[PDB]
Amino acid sequence: AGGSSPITGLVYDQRMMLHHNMWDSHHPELPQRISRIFSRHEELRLLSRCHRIPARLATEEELALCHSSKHISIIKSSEHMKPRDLNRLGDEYNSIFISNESYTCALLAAGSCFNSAQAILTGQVRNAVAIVRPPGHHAEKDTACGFCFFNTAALTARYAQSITRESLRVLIVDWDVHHGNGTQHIFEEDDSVLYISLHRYEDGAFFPNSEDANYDKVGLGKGRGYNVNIPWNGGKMGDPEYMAAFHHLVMPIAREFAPELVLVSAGFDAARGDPLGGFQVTPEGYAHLTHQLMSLAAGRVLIILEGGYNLTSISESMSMCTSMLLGDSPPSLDHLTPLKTSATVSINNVLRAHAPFWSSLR
Ligand SMILES: O=C(NO)c1ccc(C[N+]2=c3ccccc3=[SH]c3cccnc32)cc1
Ligand SMILES: [K+]
Ligand SMILES: [K+]
Ligand SMILES: [Zn+2]
Repeated sequence: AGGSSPITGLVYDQRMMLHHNMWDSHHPELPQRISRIFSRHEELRLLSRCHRIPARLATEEELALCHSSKHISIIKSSEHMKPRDLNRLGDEYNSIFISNESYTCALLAAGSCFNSAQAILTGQVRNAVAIVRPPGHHAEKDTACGFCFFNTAALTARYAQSITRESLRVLIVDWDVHHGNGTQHIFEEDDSVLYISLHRYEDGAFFPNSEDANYDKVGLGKGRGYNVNIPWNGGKMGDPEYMAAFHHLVMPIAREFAPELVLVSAGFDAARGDPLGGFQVTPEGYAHLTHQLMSLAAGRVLIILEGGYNLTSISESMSMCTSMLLGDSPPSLDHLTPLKTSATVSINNVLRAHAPFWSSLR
């Protein structure tokens, strides 16, 4: 009564470390990714400031919100498979490794986010951070892809609608350096879930190597205008470019959409130091992206870990985000390189594509 200071949730469970690559212990999608981030939260005295949200398993019925019965069944069967067959099954997909613990970990990643979304939407917490693996955004309705088995962010959007209202407007912002092909396709015809992705594109030569990630992909049917791809070509982008895309595109569209819940597909592989992305976003940059998103949806933001492969970089970057969620003042941008010419070209292409659908851009 009379109001109270908002609460930030945090979910992290050591069981999700059990998923591993038994043939290549140096695969970039390391168990230590989540434990290193969690450990960094302890060092910075952030953990004791958060309300700890328990993990749980997703149910098979919940997985069916976005995935086919065949795909659920095949991944489910892998918990009991012998080593020879786990390799063959993983090799049936584009860049997937599987262990006997993989299925359970994917359930825990989804269920952790379901509990966090439920806590946000019932007012137990204002916002939350989800330190989960394996990632989700490359997972399609009928197939796994790119280290992802089930589409955690997409599943969380549908779960939120199931416990509130079907038309509940969910914004998913995907700032992982890779395009979230799976999230886009699930919602491509859906005007109740706005998907905005920023990603390295290089004319379709960057993973996942599909022209579906280009700016002219605006959605289908009633979903026209509700899929916003911001593709980067020719240059290692960093804080200046992401701040410009947010100023000119992400925030105007989002504010016009007026989301009631914000999910962040928060990969940190666009971070300085990341050997898969080649970009230059700093921890302070991620903090400012988080702070701008906190102005939406009455502050109902859920940050879901996706990719990010430099353990030091992801730990500092993700901890910067939680600090913002807790209400700390955003840090000053040390460096401020003039923006790249090619980032303006990309931004202007998206503007000319989405101006027919959004008055805030005209
Ligand atoms: O989910 C990601 N990030 O968040 C993600 C998903 C798939 C890939 C594919 N893959 C790999 C795959 C395994 C180990 C190292 C690499 S390097 C690379 C370069 C160019 C194309 N594919 C590549 C990469 C990243
Ligand atoms: K992305
Ligand atoms: K959409
Ligand atoms: Zn990625």
